[PDB]
Parts: sequence; C-alpha cells; structure tokens
Amino acid sequence: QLRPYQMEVAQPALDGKNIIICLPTGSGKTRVAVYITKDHLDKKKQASESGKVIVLVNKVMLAEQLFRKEFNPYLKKWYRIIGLSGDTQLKISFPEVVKSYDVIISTAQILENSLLNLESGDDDGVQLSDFSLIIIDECHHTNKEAVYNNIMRRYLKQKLRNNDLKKQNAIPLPQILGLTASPGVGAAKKQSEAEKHILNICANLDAFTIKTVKENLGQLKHQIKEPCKKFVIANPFKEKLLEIMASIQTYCQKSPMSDFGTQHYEQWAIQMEKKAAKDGNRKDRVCAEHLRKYNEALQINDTIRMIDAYSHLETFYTDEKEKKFAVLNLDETDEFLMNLFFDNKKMLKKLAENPKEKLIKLRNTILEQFTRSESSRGIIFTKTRQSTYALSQWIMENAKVGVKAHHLIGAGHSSEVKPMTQTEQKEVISKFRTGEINLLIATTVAELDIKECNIVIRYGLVTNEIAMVQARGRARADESTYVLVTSSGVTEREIVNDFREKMMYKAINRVQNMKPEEYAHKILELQVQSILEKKMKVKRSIAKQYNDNPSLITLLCKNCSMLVCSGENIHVIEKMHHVNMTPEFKGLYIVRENKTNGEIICKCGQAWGTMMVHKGLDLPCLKIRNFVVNFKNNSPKKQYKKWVELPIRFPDLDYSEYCL
RNA sequence: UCCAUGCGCAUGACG
RNA sequence: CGUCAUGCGCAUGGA
Ligand SMILES: [Zn+2]
Repeated sequence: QLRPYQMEVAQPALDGKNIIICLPTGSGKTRVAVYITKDHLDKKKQASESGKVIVLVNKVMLAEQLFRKEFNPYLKKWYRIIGLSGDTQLKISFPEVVKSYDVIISTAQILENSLLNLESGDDDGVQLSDFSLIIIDECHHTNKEAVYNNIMRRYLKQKLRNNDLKKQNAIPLPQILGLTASPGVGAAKKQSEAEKHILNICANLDAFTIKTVKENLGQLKHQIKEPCKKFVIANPFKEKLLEIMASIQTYCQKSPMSDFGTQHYEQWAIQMEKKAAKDGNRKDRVCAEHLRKYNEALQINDTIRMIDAYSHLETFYTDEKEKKFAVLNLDETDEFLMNLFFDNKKMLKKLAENPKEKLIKLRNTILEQFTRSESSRGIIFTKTRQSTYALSQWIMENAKVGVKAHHLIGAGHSSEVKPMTQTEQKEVISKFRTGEINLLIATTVAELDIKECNIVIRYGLVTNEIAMVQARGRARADESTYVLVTSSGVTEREIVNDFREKMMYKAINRVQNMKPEEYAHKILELQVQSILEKKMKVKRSIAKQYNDNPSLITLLCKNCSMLVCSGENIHVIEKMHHVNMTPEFKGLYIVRENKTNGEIICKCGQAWGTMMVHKGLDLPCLKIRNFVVNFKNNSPKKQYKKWVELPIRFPDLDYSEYCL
C-alpha cells in the first residue's frame, strides 16, 4: 500500500512534522493519507496512547466518497470508522463519536459548532486536546474568515499559550496534516506577493514544509497523461430596445453616466433605487427596477438568443399585471411603463424569430468534435444558470448527429431559479457516466468525480488558477480539447493561469530552500498577526450590535411610502422569522399564489413576503428586503436586506395572546 | 424524497 | 465599502 513517490513525502509526517502536502490529480493522495493514518495508529498502539484521527473537508460529497471507497477498504478491519455530515441524522451528538470512533470523516463546521458549544457551555463541549492528529483536504481555502481557519486560530492561540508556559516553566496539541492540489495563489502579479501568501498559509496551518515531489517525477509522469493547452477562439432588435431605454431615460431624467449593457449601469440603477427609497418617491426606484430588468435583457442579448430575453420580460410583465389585478381584485407611471412595453410586445416577438453569433461558432466547433471523437464526453462551462437552461432548450430546438445533453447547476436557492438537488446532481452525473447524457452544461459545480472527458469548453467565462488546474484534472483519455469562446481580455486570463502555475513552483522552490529559523520566525509572526486580526475583528463585531430596542420605528412599503407596521407589533418565531399579527395589519395585505406557502403583495402591488405556516398558525411572514424604515430618532429612511443588520431586537412570539 | 427559511464562507467580475 | 454572478457549509420548520 506504498508508492515510491508517496514514500518520501509521507516520510516526515510519520514522526511529528505537522506539514502540508500538494500533489496533482490522480496521485491517490487519499491512499498515502490512509497510510499515514494507519501508521500513526499503529504507533499509538506501540505507545498505547489515544489514537484519534479527524478528517476535515469542505463538502459532504467527499466525506461520503472517502467513507465508501478509501478508508473502510483499508481500515474496515482494524479500527472504528464513521463518515459524518450535517444532514446525516445522527442518533447521538458529536462528543460521543469523540468518545468512540477512532476514525472520523466529517465536515468542518460540525466540529466548529461543537467547539462553540464547548466555549459556550451549550452541549457538553469538545476540544482539540481530545485528538492526536488532524487531517485536511483542500488547504488552499485556509484564508481569512474561511470555513475552518477558526480551528487553526484556536490551535495557534493554544500553541502560543504553550510557548508562554514553556518559557514560563505545556499541554499537548495534535499533529496537523494538510493536503491539496496546487495550493493556489491569491491576488498576485509578484513572486514576493505569492511567497507572502504561501507563508501566510503555512503559518495558518503551522506547517514545517510543503514537501512536494521532486525525486520520482518520471514514474509519476508515466501515470499522468496531461491535456494540451489550446486556444480555439472565434442587432436591430437590440437597438429597438436601446431606443426604448433612452426613451425611458428621458422619461425620468436618468443620467446613465456610462454605457448600456454592463454592471455600472446596473449599479447606478440600484443606487437610484436606494436614493428613492431614502426619498419614498416613485418614478425613480420603479424605473431603477425596470431598467435593471432591461439591462439583464441586454447583457444576455450580448450572448443569448433574443427570444430568451423576450420570454424573460414577457414573464416579468405578466407577473406584474397579475400583481396589479390581484390587488385591484394604477398610476400614470406604471401605465406608461406597461403600455411602452406592450405596444412593442408582439412586434418584438415577431422580430425575435429573425436570425442575426458566438452561438454559431460554438455549434460549429461542437459538431466538429462530436464528428471527430465518435463514447464521446463533453462538458460546458459558463457563468449563469439561466444560460444553461436556455442553451439546453435551444439545442433541444436545434436538430442534431443525435448527441444528447443536459444542464447542471449548484444548489443555492438564490437569484433566479429553483436550485437542483444533490440527489439529482448525482443522478445527472450517473447519466453522463452512463453515456445517456453526452454533453453536460454546468456552472462551477463540476470543478467533482466526473468521468474522463475531452472538450471542456469555456463559453463566455473567466476562472482562476485553482479552477484552471481543477478543470485540467478531469479531461483525460489521451484527448484534450480545451476550447474557449468569448467576445472581445480572456486569452490574458488563461495566460495568467499558466503564469501563476509557473510562479507557484518558483515560490515553492525558494521556500523549501529556506532557513528553518527564519521560516519559523516569519510563520510565528504571521500567526501572531492573524491572531491579533481575529481578536480586533471580534472586538469590532461585539461593539457592532448593542442596541436591542423593542420598538423605535415604523416599517413602510417601498413603492408606496405607506405605513405597514410598527416597532412593537412585530413578533419573532424560530428566532429566525418575523410576523405581524393584530389584524389591524391584516386589513392591509393581499395574498397571491400560482404554480404551499402563499405569497403576499401590497395594496399597490408590491410583493412583501410569504404566509408561513407554523404550529397550525398561518402567520404572515415578511421580508425586510422589501420594506423601508423610519426611525423615531432619525427621519432619514434606511434599508438593510436583512434583519441581522438591524441591531434592535423584537420579542419571541407568545401563543397565549392568540387563543380564541 | 420534497418544500420553504435563516445564517455563515469562499471565488470571479465590477465599480 | 457596495453590486452582480457563481459555488459551498451549517441551523431550522413542514410535508
Ligand atoms: Zn405599496
């Protein structure tokens, strides 16, 4: 169970040597890691000491994979193993699998929450001193406010207390192992910047060395066939809409101060909405919202079939008319805006069918490779989800070769779409592995255990060096067809990825060949520095929220600056959600639902929240994101997008008020 | 297995 | 500091 190249890199770790390890894809780093584990435990048998190993990840899926495939098949006999998650409904808490279970595979924030329970007295606590070893995958996330940097800051604080005792007079601490791919470089154009980054990493891990492979590079090169770095790089309907935009700009005096079809315009639009919410005036924030929609339509039209933007806006104003009618079941402003749209709606639909594109060059390259390969595996990357659905439906519209494809996105329920499911992600992955799905359409979710592939493209994308190497890792089978499709500095960015991959080795070779004294000095300095940083950060955070006012305010709608609620009439449930009972409120809102939690809408048509069902009660839960404040102390209005921004506190709900 | 919500994190681009 | 897009983890309540 030992490889030659793995041997030396394991070698220091076996006796002290809290280290880092970095190797490419496919080197079976899990296997050498397992060897370190088994050897550590056998040493603890020889010493009859507390052999405890905990494995940390960033994602649940790797936990499950390693529990299935790596750790059990080599330690299912000797030792206790268990693979943990946040979702695996565990019958006991964490401190019991600490009291048992020599081997743990788990997500980090599980542990971190347990540590907080320790230092809070919450549920029975747990500390690092309960361990003899820690093992990590993907160290390169180990930066400021990362998932698990907090653990290391605790570890470092305890190390420095140990130093203070040592000079003073020293409790033990666990050995720490770190693994990764290329450890990434962060915000660099300089070798010195990158060296500082790496040293900061190692001090955040309290490492001794990286211990990359140099000796047996040929035997490993024989394993890894590498891909080939390649470049395959390649209206009036739009202008009608730009004319509508200018018309509306004139309609409410809107100075863009920049071009159409970018973020800066969107940024200014949202800032206008903010100012108009500070004002409570219409024609200004409403236009910000509409123009935001139009800019969406623009910067998809730069890349997408115009029919999709027409569908976007058709559904948009459809929902708008639904809102206004459900409320009425109108103003010159909304009337103008609606009629300005609908007077062109059907004609613009007619324009939508016309041809005249990146899409064309794209289809050409696609058909070229699927004719070449003839078993063919294909991946598509891009920025957004709606892009994926649109291209899937579009290629389903386009005939043909007969290649079959499917979309893919993440899981965050944000910003446009009902997200996918982990089960369904695994499902589509198995469909692709089967050959049922020939071509995948994905966001960065792919950059996973996807099958060996050929033609990972970049259709209007930018990625960083870690993402570049992670995209490299999956393209295999002695055929790489890296492709890139953007319009108008994107070669620059793959060039940057190459440059950074060079800089990383240039830095690694300098730091490996460094004094141990000066290395330890700089890492200790960075540790103290980061610890001071975290301390000051916690200081400012505690100083942040101190008000806890029961009621000081009035909540108003944002389209209409109409009163909606008071500071005291609100109540809290789940210590998460907010509600306004006292049906003096209930005389206000209107309900809507189409397709079980119905949504709320205003007396103007403003959407407000959801009717959340809790303990039989159908409580109207609202979102601060769609409301505005008027403080008693301060007249100027404010807007937060989140309750937590507001320091002042509201009470937990008491059902004793609502009986009969 | 699905749904809704809250919170935190990172990344890229943008100012 | 803010915005956007993307991805991730955790905690909830319900079915
Ligand atoms: Zn209103």
